[PDB]
Amino acid sequence: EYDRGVNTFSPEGRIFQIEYAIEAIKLGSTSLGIQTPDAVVIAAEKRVPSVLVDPSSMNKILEIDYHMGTVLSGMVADARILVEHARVEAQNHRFTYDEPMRVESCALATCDLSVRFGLMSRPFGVSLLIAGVDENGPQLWQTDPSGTYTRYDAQAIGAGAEAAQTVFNEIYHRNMTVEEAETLAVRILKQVMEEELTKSNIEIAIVPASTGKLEVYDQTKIQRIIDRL
Amino acid sequence: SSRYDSRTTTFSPEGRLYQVEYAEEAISQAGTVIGILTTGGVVLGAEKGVQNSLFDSENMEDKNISGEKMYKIASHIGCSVAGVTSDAYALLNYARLSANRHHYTYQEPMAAEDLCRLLCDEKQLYTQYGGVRPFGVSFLLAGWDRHHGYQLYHTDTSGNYNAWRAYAIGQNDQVAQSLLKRDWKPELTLDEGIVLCLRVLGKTMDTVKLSAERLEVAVLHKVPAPATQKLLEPYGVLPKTVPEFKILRETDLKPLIAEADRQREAE
Amino acid sequence: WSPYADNGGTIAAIAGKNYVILGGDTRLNGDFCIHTRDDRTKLFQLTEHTFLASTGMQADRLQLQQMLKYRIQWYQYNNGGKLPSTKAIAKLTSTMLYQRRFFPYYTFNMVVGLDEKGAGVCYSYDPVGSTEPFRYGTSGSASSFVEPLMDCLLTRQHMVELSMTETLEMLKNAFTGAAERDIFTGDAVCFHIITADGIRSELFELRND
Amino acid sequence: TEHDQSTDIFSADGRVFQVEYACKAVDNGSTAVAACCTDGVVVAVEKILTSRMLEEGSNDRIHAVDRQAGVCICGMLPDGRAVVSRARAEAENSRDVFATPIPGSVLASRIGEFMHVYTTHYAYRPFGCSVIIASYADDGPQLFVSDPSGTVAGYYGIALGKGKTVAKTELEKLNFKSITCDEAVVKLTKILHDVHDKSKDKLYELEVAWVCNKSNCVFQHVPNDMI
Amino acid sequence: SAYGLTTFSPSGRLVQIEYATTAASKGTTALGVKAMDGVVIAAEKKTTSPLAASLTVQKVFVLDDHVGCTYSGIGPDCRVLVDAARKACQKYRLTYHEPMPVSQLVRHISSLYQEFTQSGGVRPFGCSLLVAGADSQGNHLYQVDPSGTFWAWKATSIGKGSTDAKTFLEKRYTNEMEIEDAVHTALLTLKEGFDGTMTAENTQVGRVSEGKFELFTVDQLKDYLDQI
Amino acid sequence: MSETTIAFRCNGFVLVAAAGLNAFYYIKIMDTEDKVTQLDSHKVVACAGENGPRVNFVEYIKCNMALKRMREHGRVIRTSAAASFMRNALAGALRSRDGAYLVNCLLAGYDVAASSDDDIATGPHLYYMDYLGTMQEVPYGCHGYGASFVIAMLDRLWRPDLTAQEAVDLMQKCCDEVKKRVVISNDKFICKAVTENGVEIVNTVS
Amino acid sequence: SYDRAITVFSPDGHLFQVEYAQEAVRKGLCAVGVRGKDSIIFAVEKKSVQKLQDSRTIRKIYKLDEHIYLAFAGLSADARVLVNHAQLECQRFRLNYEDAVDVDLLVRYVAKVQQKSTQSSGSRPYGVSTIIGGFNENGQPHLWKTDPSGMSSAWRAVAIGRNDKTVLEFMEKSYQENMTRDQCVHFAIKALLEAVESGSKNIELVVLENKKALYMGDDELRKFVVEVEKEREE
Amino acid sequence: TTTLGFHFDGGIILAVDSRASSGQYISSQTVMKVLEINEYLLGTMAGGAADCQYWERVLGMECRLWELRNNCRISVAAASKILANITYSYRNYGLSMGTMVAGWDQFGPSLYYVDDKGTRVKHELFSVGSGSIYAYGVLDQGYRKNLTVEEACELARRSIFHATYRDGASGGIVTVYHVHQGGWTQISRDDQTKLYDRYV
Amino acid sequence: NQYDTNTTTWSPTGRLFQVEYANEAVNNGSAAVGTKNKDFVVLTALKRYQEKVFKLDDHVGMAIAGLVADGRMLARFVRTECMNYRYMHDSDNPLPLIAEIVGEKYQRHIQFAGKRPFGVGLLIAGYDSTGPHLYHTVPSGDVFDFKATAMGLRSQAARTYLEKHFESFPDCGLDELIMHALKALAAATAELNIKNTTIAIVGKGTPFMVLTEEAARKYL
Repeated sequence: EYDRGVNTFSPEGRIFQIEYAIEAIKLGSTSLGIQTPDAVVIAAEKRVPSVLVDPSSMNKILEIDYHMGTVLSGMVADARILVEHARVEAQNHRFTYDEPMRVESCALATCDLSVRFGLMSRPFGVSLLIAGVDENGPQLWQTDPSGTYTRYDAQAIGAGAEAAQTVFNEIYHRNMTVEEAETLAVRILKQVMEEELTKSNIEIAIVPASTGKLEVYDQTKIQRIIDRL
Repeated sequence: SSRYDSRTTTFSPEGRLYQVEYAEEAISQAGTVIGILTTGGVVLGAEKGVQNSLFDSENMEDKNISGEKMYKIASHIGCSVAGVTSDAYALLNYARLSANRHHYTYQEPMAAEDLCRLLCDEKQLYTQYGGVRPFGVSFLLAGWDRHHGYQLYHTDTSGNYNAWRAYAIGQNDQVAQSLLKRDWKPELTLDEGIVLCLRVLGKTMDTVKLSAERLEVAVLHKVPAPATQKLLEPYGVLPKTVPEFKILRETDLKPLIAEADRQREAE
Repeated sequence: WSPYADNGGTIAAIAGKNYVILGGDTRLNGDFCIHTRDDRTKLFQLTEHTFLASTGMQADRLQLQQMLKYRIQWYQYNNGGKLPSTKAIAKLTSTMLYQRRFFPYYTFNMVVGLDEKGAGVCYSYDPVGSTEPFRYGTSGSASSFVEPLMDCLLTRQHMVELSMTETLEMLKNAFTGAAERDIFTGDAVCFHIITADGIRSELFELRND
Repeated sequence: TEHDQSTDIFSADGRVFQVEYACKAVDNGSTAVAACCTDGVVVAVEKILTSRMLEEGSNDRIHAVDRQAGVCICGMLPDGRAVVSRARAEAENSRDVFATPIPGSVLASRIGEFMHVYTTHYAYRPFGCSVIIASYADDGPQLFVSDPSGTVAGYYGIALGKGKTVAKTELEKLNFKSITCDEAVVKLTKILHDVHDKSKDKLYELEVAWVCNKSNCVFQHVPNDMI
Repeated sequence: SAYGLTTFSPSGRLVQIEYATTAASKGTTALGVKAMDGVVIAAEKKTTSPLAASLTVQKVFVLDDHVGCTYSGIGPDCRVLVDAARKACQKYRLTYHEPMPVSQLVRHISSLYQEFTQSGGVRPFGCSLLVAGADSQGNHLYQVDPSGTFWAWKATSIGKGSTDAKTFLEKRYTNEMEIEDAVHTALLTLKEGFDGTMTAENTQVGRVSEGKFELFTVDQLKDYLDQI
Repeated sequence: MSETTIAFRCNGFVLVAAAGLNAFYYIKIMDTEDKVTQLDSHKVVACAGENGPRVNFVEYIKCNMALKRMREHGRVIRTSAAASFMRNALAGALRSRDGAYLVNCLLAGYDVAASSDDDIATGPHLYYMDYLGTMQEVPYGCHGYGASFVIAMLDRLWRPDLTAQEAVDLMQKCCDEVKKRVVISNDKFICKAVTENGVEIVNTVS
Repeated sequence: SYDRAITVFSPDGHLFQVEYAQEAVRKGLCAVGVRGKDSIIFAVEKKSVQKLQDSRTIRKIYKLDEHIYLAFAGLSADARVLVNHAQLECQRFRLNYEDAVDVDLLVRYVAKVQQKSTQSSGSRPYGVSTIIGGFNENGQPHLWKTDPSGMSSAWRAVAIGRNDKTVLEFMEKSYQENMTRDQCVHFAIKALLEAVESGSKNIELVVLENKKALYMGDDELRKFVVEVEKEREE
Repeated sequence: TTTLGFHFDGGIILAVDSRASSGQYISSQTVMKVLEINEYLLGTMAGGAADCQYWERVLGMECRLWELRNNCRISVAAASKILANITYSYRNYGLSMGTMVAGWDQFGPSLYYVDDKGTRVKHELFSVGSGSIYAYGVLDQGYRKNLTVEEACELARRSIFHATYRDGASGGIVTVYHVHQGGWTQISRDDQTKLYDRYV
Repeated sequence: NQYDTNTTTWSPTGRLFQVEYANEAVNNGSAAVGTKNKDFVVLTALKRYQEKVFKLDDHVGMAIAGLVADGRMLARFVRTECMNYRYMHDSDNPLPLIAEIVGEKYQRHIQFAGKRPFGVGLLIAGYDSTGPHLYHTVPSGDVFDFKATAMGLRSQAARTYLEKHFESFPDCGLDELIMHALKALAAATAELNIKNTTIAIVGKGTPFMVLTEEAARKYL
């Protein structure tokens, strides 16, 4: 553990600290985003550790700014730090040039900070899906501890990742409606969850190209989707 | 060079800071130190090493500031130490300086619990930050303030502290707590409290007669307040009494080593 | 020795529904002398729709033009290759001028360009960066007479749409009058007409004395 | 055998093994020869080519450090390069602060000092190059070698790298009181062509530079029509 | 390298401080004696060969006009402390316009030793000091060890022949020794443990008396050696 | 000195009063600013001077005292320690980069026994302070242009054994004298009293 | 200056320094929080009754501001540091914003102090968990728990320290919405004695109401332990 | 410049003029001297234009972060404090500002004045700028708590108008905003010369 | 192996092991290819949407292979060097000087304990007053000047193809040169098209530019 340092490379050119951090993200809750043409949809498993927890307080969906939101997976407390740098960058942009930050720039900015370690002792054990609308329509980007960031038509991260990427290579076509993605979302959550699925137990958000605002779904409106199944 | 790092501030596989633990062992090896709370003051007593003919005194102009084990921190606070002597002197400077800063700022004596917290925070700092060993010291603080009266504290290598009515650190501290537990009571005079301290040291050193040259005793008590200089300070107000820290000499321990040997034969 | 010199001269701009026209004179003045009659530093292009136009101290306008040119290159690199709009550069520029609150650029600047709807706009700044978007603007040595004239002919508030051509003639007339009366303004005017198509430029002679 | 992991440590015999190992890089790198003549200094190195599709002038081992001085890096090339930038700062320093072209003995001293310091701190490693220094300032023609230890020695003629034991035998047959820069360019090129191993390194070219009275005491690659 | 080299071992020991102490005990013998009116300290200075120059080897040191010291163990470590001590004395003068009391100077040496047992990337000083001086409270002899612990003594010894030197001083020491008979006792104690013949050139001696510390010259010390 | 403040200590209380006025050059912005700031349950401070130094200063005192009371189980600090703390900060600021707080203060407290162990003399104390860090216990004191008039009336009329009712009358007359003779208008006073039972506003004094 | 990397990943996404910090919390004395209608109850286990320990014992439930308390489990000295930072933070906030800090805000400040100690070279993580409870200025209670990783979360009731999982299981069954002040105390004591031996003087207890707080005495706490020792025989 | 504000039963009125005058030459007649910080808080701007716009834009950036971090809207007390603390820290650096901040949070309508030195005062009626010394004249005659919204907008309009008529550096268009529970609403803009004919 | 943890440890045969491993990070990124004629340089890269080609100034850009976060750092660095240069001089940062300073930045990260190697290779392509230029930078700090090459996964095959054809590249026009760069990149492989293959160009008359999907349709 201390036998080799924070910087060491493996014999096939991976940095150990970064491999291990990615493993950490795998033991996370599951979270995902899907891009239609109209909108971009994000959702997560909550996974409370008991029925004495108030579920509000354990959000895995956070507003970065009016037109973009994130869903995190891996170490929640580390994600709080990234989501704060991103809120600050998005507001510096508006300060300096009086317009909204592009979604790609925001993912770029959050990745710069990921790789500042040697200074911080270790990577962030966190990956983010950022979702929003700018001029290029609905977008969904994913950042990881390597500091790579990447655009996706639909992705998942976490424990149920590898199983959700075989409900994708089947049912996912580029050309779906709001409805079919909001349902495909919950289909995958039901699959790879351990619990029975309930309106309190998951979170869903959309950014539609119609209005360019993130909206967070009530429990009233998540009932309507489990119903449609 | 990082492979030769000892990793003094790194948790180990059970939530345990080994260097904090080993430094506490060092205190258990050290000379016995006892504190007792009484109604008329606090008493601190300590065993000393064995007396070589060839020792000498420092011959200090004032005798109530430091013995071998007792130290004044300020006029309402004193202490005794067990553990690494030079480590104790670094912390005692820290405490003297903090107590006097507080007087500088508020022109009032620092409360003994406030002093104790600053001391223990300094210790905790070498447990979390900085790649070096912790201080290997435990203190007993005797204090008087107007918030809480007489107070006796113990400070451990972790940077923890706790209040007591009687306590013992160093060598035979289980044997000593056993005895205080039995014989302490909430109505003690300061002269009885001194006796009780001497008995407890007599039974941990393992001698029938109390050698007065192997004992140190100090008392934190109150005495009538000196001169009221109402001409140089017309809005000065002194209380009737003020705390004093006193390192009892042999001439005051004569009628008290005598009353501990009449309680040793009648038992 | 002051850190400040005023090299003189004049700029002026007028907007209309899909174009803006921008003019600056080409004299560079010293102390009781003329360095040259052919300086073109007053106007500086930033994107294909956005210009900066400046008067005051020339060495300062050259610094500000470079600081803007690299903030704009950085935006592009951080924004997927896109250029900031005119509204954004104007906000950027205000921000930057304010930041030297404490040792300021000796510059009277304009950012001039097309908006997002295709229409002209002009932002006039003070030296520390307070501005607004307006249909016309002028600054520099002759500006206290060019400006009531434009107020008069364009707003007509004490009386009872223009082409590119009519607007270019009004400005030509306004610089001609400025050169007759303002001793620090003269020689030529460089005019840029900004449309979505691109940028047309035209020199225009003025009094030499 | 923990004694060989940092260069901040003697071994029990008084050796510094990190420095020995770095010297082994040099001894397995390509062969360079040099000669200090009546009218100047000549250096020649053999570039092993890793690819037939390199532009000419790639991975040059000879660099100018000042108008009148140059270095030939033998060993690891990028290590060598960090040594070239220091050598230029020194040369610049001497003109800026003392108004003089740096003397050759002084430039070599300063390069040694620089290589020496990466032999004493746990956090750094020795350089993996030797540096030939060729100069012709007010002190006349000089040829020095610095090595990873930081030892500096002046020479009439020298050879580093894998061919170096044969090349040394041929450099011994020259005559260093007579020989000119023109004759040396011929003889050193012949020695690099003979010590060249054809089984192992199929692609090579020769680099050759000089500072002589011909070149008006300017260090420079020799014109390519003289090989 | 900013990590500590001195640490606690499972039984509460600090071993680097005990190895340092071991090194201070393997040094050439030095001793001190406090009379009723002065103090005397003394030390062996044997050279390894007669090619060495005897006169330049110092074992006793002046720290200020009123105080001096000697050491055993690692010479070069002793120079660091002598330099620090000498500075602290001048510093005290500048501030209070009087000589730093010996008790204060010894607490300054102590806290310097103690620094080097906790600080990162350092080993402990491998030497113990005898310090001898005179102030408004009289005449003093202190010993300081690698741990940073100090004791006042009437008479003591440090280095290889020190259990025997101390035994021998137990017997011959009285509270009413004069300074000239303390010098005699000092020398007589050195003589017992000393390998070879003891000369004015392989022994060095200092003396506090009349509030002033002074090394004996070789010639002064030849006088006291022909008498014993 | 556009804002007069007044205070005096009697056997079992302190009265404090300060003029309501807040002005921008010659314009009266308002005449009802309370400048008699309560620091704790048995302390007040009347500050004189600009809004900004005055607010920043007394907020810094309040927060540091509040922090001293939780790091001490809610034990009330003595008036003479609060004054010593205030004084050190005025004095410190005076040699700092940002320079002095231009505030003049009157600190009034009533000290009350912490515990039974506590030997403290229990009663009212008043301290005068200045923006330089001068500090002095006093039986009465004032700041601002109205100060001289009031100081002389109080030299003439103040006694230690005034009843609470007589001391309100005297406070009222001192406020009237300020109105009558100072050209700057100090038209409305807020007056608070510090007693064994705490801080309380005095309504009949305007 | 010491800059070593202490908290690092190891071969399966494990941060061992953080784990072992959470081990240290499991050995620490048990603490409990319980949110009623309009009262929060913090209850902690004390070491062990001694003749010698001081009757006026030191408190292990700290005030952060007029309306916010904290109890912890784990290294008591680390926690005292943490409580200091939080007291500073509340006063800083009054000074920057005039209003009194919200509980939920103060919790994120503390939790981020814990998170940073898991990433800052030179330093090990705190070995502490906290339970923080307080009111808004609209009178509605909140109870938060923070752990060494830096993760915070809100609860209706919660246990930490030794026998955390057992107490927490008891509390999952028995918890009830809109308990009174007296019910909340009852339920908190009950919950504790699933881990603890006796209930004489090894329990301290705060009742945090809107606009009041009480470190309960030994007369009122004996009354409740006997009402609860009588119910445990049924 | 002239700006005024006051609090009444239905909320708050702010009114301004739009002239920017070096002291002789008039640079603009179209400055927007009310700053929509966001959609529940207003600033006004008097004194130095660059200073007021930069620091209220900064204020608006902090009001937004607060609301991302805390999931709720910052109070008017705290908003004015963030801005008073910036001005206080810049006290020695020559800023020129005379701002009002107005909002309707949970404790109701609040109006603050905050200035370049760090003053911060809460009160029910304020006027700032060179023409303030004429606005107060008209505003003190007409003001009371129980004005209707229409009567109160007329009072504010007439007050700014009378300042523009007599103060050299006030002029242009008169703009009135109303801060109500739901946020705020721009009520009117009228050129002061057209108002002259209404009131004669 | 005792000798392969840190960058500051030579091995007894005079090897730096940690440096060779950083060099594997490059051999395992997606292939990129470069080539040059008399007046242009062409980069192509097989995207495995991942930014793999960056513009550094008007007259120079690069392809990366390996750790992208390293690529982005090296880009902030060169961009800031070229801008500085053009501010001071009003002309283009000469390309040999770009290569030198990149080389030296890499080297410093292979000689100290507080620095990690860069696990990213670059193909730098530009155009200045001395013609077109194609540099390869690897994590050991080496900097080759090539007439053609390839880096990354299976990139040996690209290298073999190029070896048969490069002698003809001096004479080619900009269209055949682009095709050669594609047959090469193809040789390192699904097939190439406008959603997974990048083309960039720089040369005389021609500020550095990535072809859009439209212009690239012609070639693909």
